[PDB]
Amino acid sequence: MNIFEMLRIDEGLRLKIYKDTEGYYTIGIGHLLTKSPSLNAAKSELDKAIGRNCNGVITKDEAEKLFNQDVDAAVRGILRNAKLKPVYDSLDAVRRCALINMVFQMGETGVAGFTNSLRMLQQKRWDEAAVNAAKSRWYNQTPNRAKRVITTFRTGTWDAYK
Ligand SMILES: [Cl-]
Ligand SMILES: [Cl-]
Ligand SMILES: [Kr]
Ligand SMILES: [Kr]
Repeated sequence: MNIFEMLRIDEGLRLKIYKDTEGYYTIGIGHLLTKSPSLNAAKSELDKAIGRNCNGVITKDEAEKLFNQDVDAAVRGILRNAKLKPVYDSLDAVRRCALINMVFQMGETGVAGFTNSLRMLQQKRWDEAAVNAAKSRWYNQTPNRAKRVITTFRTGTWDAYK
C-alpha cells in the first residue's frame, strides 16, 4: 500500500461528472471541479483542466493524470504550511499518508484547524489524537472514511485498508 492506492480506495474512480458527498461537481478520483451548482460551470472547469472539449466525460488516463497532480499538490501544500509541515516531518511513512489523505479531502486549511489532534500526533500520543479527531464534523459526515484514516494514525499500519 501507498498513498495512491489508499486514496483510490477512499475516493473511487468516476469517468463522468458526479456530485461528491457534499453535492459538489467532481470527476475522476475525487477531483473537485467546482463548488458552483451550475453544471455548465463544472463542464467549463473540466475542459479547462483537461485541455479539450470533454463534454463531461474523461478517460481513465486523464483521470489518473488529474490525480497525480492532485496528490502532488497536496504534499506540496503540506510542506509549505507552517502548521502542517512539522507534524508531517515528525511522522513515520504510513502516518504521513493519513495526513496527506485528510489534506486531499478537506484542504490544508481544514486540516490545519485540527490543532489539538495535530499536536498530539506530534507528541506521538496516538490514542489521544484519534479520540480528539473523531469529535469533528468530518467524522460525523464521512464516518467510514474518517475511521479508516484515524485507525491509520492510531496504529501506523494499513490494517484498515486491508
Ligand atoms: Cl463533535
Ligand atoms: Cl465515509
Ligand atoms: Kr489531524
Ligand atoms: Kr487522528
